[PDB]
Order: sequence, then structure tokens, then C-alpha cells
Amino acid sequence: PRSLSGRIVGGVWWFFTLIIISSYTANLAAFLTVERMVSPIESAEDL
Amino acid sequence: PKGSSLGTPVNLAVLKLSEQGLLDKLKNKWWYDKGECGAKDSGSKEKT
Repeated sequence: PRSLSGRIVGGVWWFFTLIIISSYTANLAAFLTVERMVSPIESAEDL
Repeated sequence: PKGSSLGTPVNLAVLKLSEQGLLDKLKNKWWYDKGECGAKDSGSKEKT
């Protein structure tokens, strides 16, 4: 129940994992965004 | 040297070189072109 001791532990640990999974999601979005940014050499100006 | 013959000639030469953008060109050649760190190129590199 409301065991304040281990209670804040579950809360802080939750806030901890929240940040991590958010970071993973954000970063993973960037790896696909940049993956598209890489434009193939279509013309000479690209070289 | 004070009161030299090359005095005036060289002076004008420097002004001529700058107006022809030759001075700016030289700097770009040894500072950025010959450089090892493309700053505007590292920001243009959308792959990192």
C-alpha cells in the first residue's frame, strides 16, 4: 500500500524509465529522419 | 626602409591586390581551403 519509503522508489524509478523510453523513441526517430536526409547523387552538383 | 625606392610602388601594389580580391583569395587558400576542418561543410553533412 502506501509505504512512503518504497513508494517514492517506485515513483522515481518510473520517472527514470519514462525519460529513457522517451529518449529511445526520440533518438530512433532521428535515425530514420537522417536516413532519409541522405540524398543519392542525382546530379553533378550533388558531388 | 625609410625613404626607399620600393616604398610607393609596394604600397600601391598592396592596394591593387586587395581590390582585385587577390588578398582575400590568398587567405581563403591557406586558412579555409587548405584547412583540415570544413566548418560550413561539417554543418552541411546531414549524416551523423
